[PDB]
Amino acid sequence: ISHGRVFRRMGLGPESRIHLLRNLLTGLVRHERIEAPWARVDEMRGYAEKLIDYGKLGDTNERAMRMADFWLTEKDLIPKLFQVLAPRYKDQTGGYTRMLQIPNRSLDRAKMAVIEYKGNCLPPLPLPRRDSHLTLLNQLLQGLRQDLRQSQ
Amino acid sequence: LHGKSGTWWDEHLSEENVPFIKQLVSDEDKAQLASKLCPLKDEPWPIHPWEPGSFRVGLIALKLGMMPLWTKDGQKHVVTLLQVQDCHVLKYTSKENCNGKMATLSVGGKTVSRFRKATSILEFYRELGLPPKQTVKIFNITDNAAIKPGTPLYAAHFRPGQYVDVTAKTIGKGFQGVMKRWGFKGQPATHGQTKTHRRPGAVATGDIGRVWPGTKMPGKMGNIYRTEYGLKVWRINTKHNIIYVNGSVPGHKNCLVKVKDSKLPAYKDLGKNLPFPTYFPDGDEEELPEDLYDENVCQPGAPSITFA
Amino acid sequence: TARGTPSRFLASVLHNGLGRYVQQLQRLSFSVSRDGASSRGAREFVEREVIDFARRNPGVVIYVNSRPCCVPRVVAEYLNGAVREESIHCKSVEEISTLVQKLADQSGLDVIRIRKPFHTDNPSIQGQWHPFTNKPTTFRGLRPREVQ
Amino acid sequence: AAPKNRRTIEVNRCRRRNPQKLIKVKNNIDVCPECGHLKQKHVLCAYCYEKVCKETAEIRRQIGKQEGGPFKAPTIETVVLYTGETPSEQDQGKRIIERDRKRPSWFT
Amino acid sequence: ISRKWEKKNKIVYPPQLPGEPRRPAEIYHCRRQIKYSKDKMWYLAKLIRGMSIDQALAQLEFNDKKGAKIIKEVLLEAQDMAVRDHNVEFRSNLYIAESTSGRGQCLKRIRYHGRGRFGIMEKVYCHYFVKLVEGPPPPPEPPKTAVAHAKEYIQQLRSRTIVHTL
Amino acid sequence: SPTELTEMRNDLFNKEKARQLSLTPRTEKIEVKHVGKTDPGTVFVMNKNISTPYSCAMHLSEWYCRKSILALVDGQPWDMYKPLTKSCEIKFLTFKDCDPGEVNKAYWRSCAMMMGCVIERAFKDEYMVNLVRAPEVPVISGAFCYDVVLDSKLDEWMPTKENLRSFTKDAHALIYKDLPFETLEVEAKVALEIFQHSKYKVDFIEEKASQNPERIVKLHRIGDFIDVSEGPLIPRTSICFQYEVSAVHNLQPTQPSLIRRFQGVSLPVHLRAHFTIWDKLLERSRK
Amino acid sequence: NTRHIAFSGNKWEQKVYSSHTGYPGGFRQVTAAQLHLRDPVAIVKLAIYGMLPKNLHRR
RNA sequence: ACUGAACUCCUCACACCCAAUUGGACCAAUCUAUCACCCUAUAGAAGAACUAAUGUUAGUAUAAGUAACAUGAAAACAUUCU
Ligand SMILES: [Mg+2]
Ligand SMILES: [Mg+2]
Ligand SMILES: [Mg+2]
Ligand SMILES: [Mg+2]
Ligand SMILES: [Mg+2]
Ligand SMILES: [Mg+2]
Ligand SMILES: [Mg+2]
Ligand SMILES: [Mg+2]
Ligand SMILES: [Mg+2]
Ligand SMILES: [Mg+2]
Ligand SMILES: [Mg+2]
Ligand SMILES: [Zn+2]
Repeated sequence: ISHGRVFRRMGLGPESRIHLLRNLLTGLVRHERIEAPWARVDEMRGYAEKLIDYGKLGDTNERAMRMADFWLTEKDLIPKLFQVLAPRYKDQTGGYTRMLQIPNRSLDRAKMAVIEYKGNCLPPLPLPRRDSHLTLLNQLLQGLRQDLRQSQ
Repeated sequence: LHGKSGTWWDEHLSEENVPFIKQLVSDEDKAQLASKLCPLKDEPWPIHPWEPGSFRVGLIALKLGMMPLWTKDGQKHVVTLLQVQDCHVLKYTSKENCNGKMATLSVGGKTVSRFRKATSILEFYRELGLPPKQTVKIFNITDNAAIKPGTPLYAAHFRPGQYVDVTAKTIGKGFQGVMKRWGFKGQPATHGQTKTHRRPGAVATGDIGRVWPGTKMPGKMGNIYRTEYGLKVWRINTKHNIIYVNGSVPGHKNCLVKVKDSKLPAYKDLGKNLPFPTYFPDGDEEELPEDLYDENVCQPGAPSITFA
Repeated sequence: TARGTPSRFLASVLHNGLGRYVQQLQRLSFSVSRDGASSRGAREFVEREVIDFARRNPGVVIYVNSRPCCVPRVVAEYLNGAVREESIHCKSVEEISTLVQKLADQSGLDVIRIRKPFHTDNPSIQGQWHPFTNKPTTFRGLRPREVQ
Repeated sequence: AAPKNRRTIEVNRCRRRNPQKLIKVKNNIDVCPECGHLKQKHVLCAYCYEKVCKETAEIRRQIGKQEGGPFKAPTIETVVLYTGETPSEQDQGKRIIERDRKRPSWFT
Repeated sequence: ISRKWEKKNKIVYPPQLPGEPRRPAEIYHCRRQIKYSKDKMWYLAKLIRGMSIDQALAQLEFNDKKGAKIIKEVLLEAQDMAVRDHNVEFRSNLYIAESTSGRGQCLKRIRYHGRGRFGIMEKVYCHYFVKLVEGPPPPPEPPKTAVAHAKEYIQQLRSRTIVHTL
Repeated sequence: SPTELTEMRNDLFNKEKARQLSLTPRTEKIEVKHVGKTDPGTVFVMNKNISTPYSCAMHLSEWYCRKSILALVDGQPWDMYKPLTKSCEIKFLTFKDCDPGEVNKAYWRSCAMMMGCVIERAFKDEYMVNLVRAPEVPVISGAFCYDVVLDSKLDEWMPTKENLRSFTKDAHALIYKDLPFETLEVEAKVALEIFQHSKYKVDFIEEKASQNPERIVKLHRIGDFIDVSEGPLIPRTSICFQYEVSAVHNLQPTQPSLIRRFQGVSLPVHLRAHFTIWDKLLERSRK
Repeated sequence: NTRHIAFSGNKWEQKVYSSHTGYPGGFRQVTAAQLHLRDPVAIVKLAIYGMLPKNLHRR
C-alpha cells in the first residue's frame, strides 16, 4: 500500500535518491536543459522550482545560501543561481521549469524527459501548439462566442 | 492512420476557445443546477403522508472527514461528516421492472465533467436536464415515497436522532497477504523458521485432494462495497448540507457514500417525524436553523457542561 | 475406418437400370511385357482369354499395348469418366480373368463406404410423416385454452 | 516443482497468442504538421528534437570554448548570435555565443 | 536450408488480356539470420499483418522491441524494390499480405550452472518474411451479426435429414 | 419523372466525360513540383488530364492522401479529384493548416451539396422539389445553407424533429456510402442542356458563365446527383463525420415563391467535436 | 398449474432435495414441501431434469 | 408382455480371437548368379525388418521467452559530480 506516498524510491535508498536528484539539479542549473529518465525528471522538477524560490530569497539569506550549497555540487553555479536564474524569474511566481516527454532512450527503451529552465538561451524545444483558431471547429466556436456575447 | 484515434474535448480547440468552452459549459452546469432549486413549483409528484412500512429515498453524500463530538453525559463520540453535494433524483422505476417487488429511485450526486462521460450517459443527463453525476445508486422505496426525477436532495432530508445505514467502497489495499487480509497468525520469527513467516499454513486437508471454494487466501483486499448499519445522525449542518454520522464510514475521504434510513428492526418505524418524501426547502414551512442538533449533543458555545 | 475415409450414397450412373442396362465399363487397356516373368500370366491371358472376353463384351474396347511402363497393368475406363488401374503383376491367368470380369461388372463409382444399402428418390407414397399427421383437428382451428 | 506433462502446441498457442500477449496497435501516432514527420501525440517529434539537440550541442561547444575550464559558469546572461546578427539593446551586458551558421528558421 | 522466398520474386506471369482485371503486384522480401528469437519476432509480424505499408511503418517506428527496427528496415527495402523492380506506381499503395518469422540457423553455447553442471544456451537467430501486395489493405472481416447467426442456424435446421431410414 | 431526369443528367454527364477524355488522348507527361513545406522539391511526372492531386498525394504517402483535402495548383484551389492540365506547382491543403480558409469553404460547399441531394431524394413523388441554390455562407455563420422551393401543396408544412432526424439519417447514409466528388469544367451549353428543366439552375449557370471570361461552368456529382458549385469540393463524403440537418427557415419574400432554406452543420473526421460542444453547435446552427 | 401438483404417499414430507453451494457448510437439504413453497416450479423442473438423458443436449 | 450377447437361426463367406512354447504358410529391403534389361522373376546368400533396454549419437520440443544476468549521474563526451 502506498496511499499518499508522494516520493519515488530511487537509487540505492533515501540518501542515494537525494544525491541522484542533486546531480540532476546541478546539471539542470549548469546547462539549463537536461535529458533524463522521465521519472527522475518528474521527481527533480519540484526541487528545481524550490531552488529557484530559495534563490529568490536572496544571496544574503543564510538559509538560502546553505540550501544552495547543499543542492549545487559545483559551487560556481551558486552565484549563477543567485544572480542569473532568480533574477530571471523575479517577476514570475512559479512554473520556472518546462518538462516534455522525449522519444524513448535507445539504450534501454526508458521513458525519457527533457527539462529546461524557462527563458534559457538555448534553441527552443518543439513545443506542442494548439490548433489554429482558423480551423473549422474553432471558427464555429468563435461564431458561438460572438452570438452568445451579442445575445447575453 | 487506421481511424481509431482517441480524441478528447481539448484536442482540436484553440488557445482562445479553450477558456471560452470551459466557462460556457460551467455556466450551463450551474444554470441547470439552479433551475432545479424549486421542485415544488415544477409540477411535483403527489406528496403522500407517511404510513407504517413506507421506505423513503436516501442520499449520496461525500465523506468529508471525522471529528470529535461530546454528549451531555460526558462521553466522546467520533463522528464522520458526509456532505451532500449536488444530489438529485435521476430516475424512477416501478416494482415490476425494479428487479424485485419495490419501486426504485436512482439518485446521483457529485456533478462531474461532461467531457469525460460516455455518450449514452451524456444523453441521459441531457434528457434529464442536469449535469452528470459521479455515482448513481438505486434506492428501494414504496410508491408512497416516489419523487419526480430532477428534484434535489439535501442533508436535512435526515434529522438528528435518526439512525442511518452508510454503504461505500472500502479503502482498497491491493493484493494483500493472508496475515493482513484475514488476520492469520503466521509463523514464529526465529527458532529455525526459514522463508515462512507470513505464509498460510495448510490450506485444506489431504483427503479432499483440493481446496474448498471460499478458502481464505492472499488476494485483493478492500475496494468492495460494505455497509455500516445503525449509525446515529448526531447533527445536521443545513447551510453546508453536512450530516454528522456516528462512528466510522467505509471508504476514504472525499469518497461518495450511499446514505439511507437504517434497516435495523429496532429502527423500523422511526420515520414518522422524518420528512417523508424528502425535505423540501422550497416548501419554506419553517426555515431550518444553520445546525440541527441531537438532544444529547454538547453543542459548542453552550456553557461548559457541569455534571450537577 | 469410416471416419477416416470418404463416403457416398448408393447410386447408379445414368439411372442405369430404368430403361436399359448399359455396361459402364467402356475401355480396357492391358500393358503387357513380351519378356519378364511378372507378365507371364498377362501373356497367357492375352493368348487364351482376351478374345473370348472381347466378344462377350462388345461394348468394351480392349487395347493390348505389349510394352508397359513399370509393372504390367490393366487400366479400366468407365463411362462416367472413372479410371481404375489394376496391376496384373505376377497374377495367374484365372486371377486376371476374375479381376477383368470384376472390372467389367462394376460401375465407375468410387469403391468407398456406402452410407445406405438402398436409394429411393420416392421414399414415401402416402406422404412423409410430419407432426400433424395423426393429429386430429378441432372446430374453428381453436388451439388449446383458446377462449373463442 | 517439475512439470508433470509436456504442454502441447495447441495449449501453448492458446496461451501465447492471447490478446493480452499480442502487441497493441497504437492510435496516438500522427504527422507533425511542421515537418511532416511521424510523432506520438504527447511526445516530441523525434526529427525536430534531434535538430534542436544538434544545434544545442554546437552552442554548448562554443560555450565551452568561451569559458575555457571547469567551474567557470558566468554570473551573467547568455545570448546566441548567428552570422549577420548584432547584439541588441537588450542583449547588452550578456555574453555572446557566436555561431558560424545562419539563424535557423525554427530558432527565434 | 531453403531459399524459396527469394525465388518467389522471379516468377513471370504471361501477359494479361485487355479484357482482364489488372493483376496486383506482389513483392517478396526477407531478412535472414536476425539475432532475435522467432517467438519474439512473431508478435511484430502478427501486428503488422494486413496493414498498409505506411501504417505498418508508423506502428513499427514507435515500438520498443528490437525486432521492430529490423522489420521496418525490411519493409523499407521491400517498398524500394517494389517501386524500382516490380513496377509499383505508388510507394504507399502497398499492404502487408504476409508477414511471418521463421527459425534461423542457431548456435549452441554452454551456460555454466552452480555445481559443476551446465546448460546448453542457444544463440537464437530468426528469419523474417514479407509479401507486399499492391493496393489498399483489404477491409477487416465484419463481425457476425445476429441476422447472419440466425440465418446460419436456420440453414442448419433445414439441412436435417431423417437419418438411418429409407 | 425524377428518375428520368436523373438518368438523362447522368447520361449527359458521362457523355461529356467520355468526350473530354477522348479529346485528351495519349499520355502527355506534365511535371508537377511539390511546393509545400514538407517533402519540398519532389517532382511528380504525372499524366496530363488523367492524373490528379490525389495521385500526387498517393505518390507522396498515405498520410497526404488522408489529410489532404484541397490542392493549391499554382496558387489556385483544386479539387483532389480534378485532373491536372499542365506542368505546375502543387501544395496540399488540410483542415489543420495555419489558415485553412479555402478548405473550410470547400467543406461547407460540399456539405451543402450533400444536403441538397438529401432534400431532392427525401420527399414523396407527389410533391415537387426544386433546388434553387446553395448560398455561400461563412463558416462563422454557424451553418451551411441550401435554398429549395417545395411543392405548393407544402406551402404551409414545416418539417418536424422526426423529419429533420430522417434528413440527417439520409445524409449519414450518403456518408457511409462514401461517394467521391466527381468534377467537370464544362461548357455553359452542356450545363444548360443538363439542367434545362430547372429554371433556377439554368439562370445560376448563366450567372456563372457570365462571371467566367469563357463559358466554363463547374459541375459536381456525388452519385446520380449533379449540381452547380461555387468552387472546389472535398474529395469524398466520408470526410464528413458529424452531420446534422439542423432546421428549415422560410425566407421573408414568400409572395413570389416559398424559398425554404435548409440549415445544417457538420464537422469532418479530422475535427470531431465532443458531444456537448456538438450539441451547442447544433443549437447555434438551428438559427 | 405446477403449484398444484400432487405427491403420492408422504413424499411431500419425506422427499428431500439436496444441494451444495460448494462452500464448506454449504450442504442444504430441503423437503419437497419446503422446496415447493420456495419455488412452485422446482419440483416438476427437477423431475424432468432427472428424467432427461445425461448428455449435453439436456439443457 | 417386451427388451436383451460375438448363443442360435437367417443371406453370403470361412484358416482368419489364449501367455510361455511349438508347427506351418507367406514376406520387405539388400547383395550375388542368371534374367528382366521398366524398376521384375527363379534361386543362392546375409551386419536381412524396432511404438519400448532411466539404450547410443544427432535434431528439435516442453518447462519458457520462464529462472537468471547486466550499465552510478549530467554533459561541450573536454569534463564535472555522487
Ligand atoms: Mg531500483
Ligand atoms: Mg508473529
Ligand atoms: Mg527468515
Ligand atoms: Mg438381439
Ligand atoms: Mg457361433
Ligand atoms: Mg539387424
Ligand atoms: Mg526408429
Ligand atoms: Mg529408445
Ligand atoms: Mg520458448
Ligand atoms: Mg512459470
Ligand atoms: Mg526474475
Ligand atoms: Zn517534426
